[PDB]
Order: sequence, then C-alpha cells, then structure tokens
Amino acid sequence: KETAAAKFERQHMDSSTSAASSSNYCNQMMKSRNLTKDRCKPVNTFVHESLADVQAVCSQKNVACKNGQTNCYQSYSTMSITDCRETGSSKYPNCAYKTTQANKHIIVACEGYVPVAFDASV
Repeated sequence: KETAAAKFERQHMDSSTSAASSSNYCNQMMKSRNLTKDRCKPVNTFVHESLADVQAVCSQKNVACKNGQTNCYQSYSTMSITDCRETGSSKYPNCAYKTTQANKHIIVACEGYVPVAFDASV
C-alpha cells in the first residue's frame, strides 16, 4: 500500500528543478518515479514548485472535477509544469514519452486536506 497523498507526491511533485532541462526529462522521470514498472503510465504531469505551494491549492479556487465531483481546486497562479505523454510507438518494457514544458494553472482533487489526484492543467 501507499496513501493517495503519498502516491500524488510520487507521481506529480518535482520540487528539485525549476523546469524540464531536456526532451529526455519524461523518459527519466517516469522511470525513476516507478511509473513504468509493470506498464507504461500513458499520461502524467510533474509540478516544479514546492510541496507547500502545491498542497496550498486545496484552499484556493473550488471547481468541478472532470468526473463531476466537487472536491477539485484550481491554483490561482500559473506554475511551472512538465506534461509527459507516451509516444505512439512506445511499447512496455521500453516506455517512451514526449516532454512538454509550460507555465499553467493546475487542478487537483483534494481530500482529508491535501491533493490526492491531478485532474488537469489549464
């Protein structure tokens, strides 16, 4: 087991770098965060901000989640984020990702009161 709060941190936090430094960021990070262990996770976003800044989103703008639940929150500010998406030819065990770096608002689901899912960036 792993708590949902802990899994969110593992899948979505990268407070160590201000941005992706190269187009290989996703290949490296998806591997090192255990997101390619038994299958390639198709889509994943890393947030280049402090843990405190991301947890704080849970007390910012309340919005609907994609699934219609009401426990999502949108960050007031843009944050540095890296979107990772599995390439068309990627085949487990050799997972391959496109890296996109941008400054976007994030939307997280919160429960309990901390983030437990990444809903989207805007």
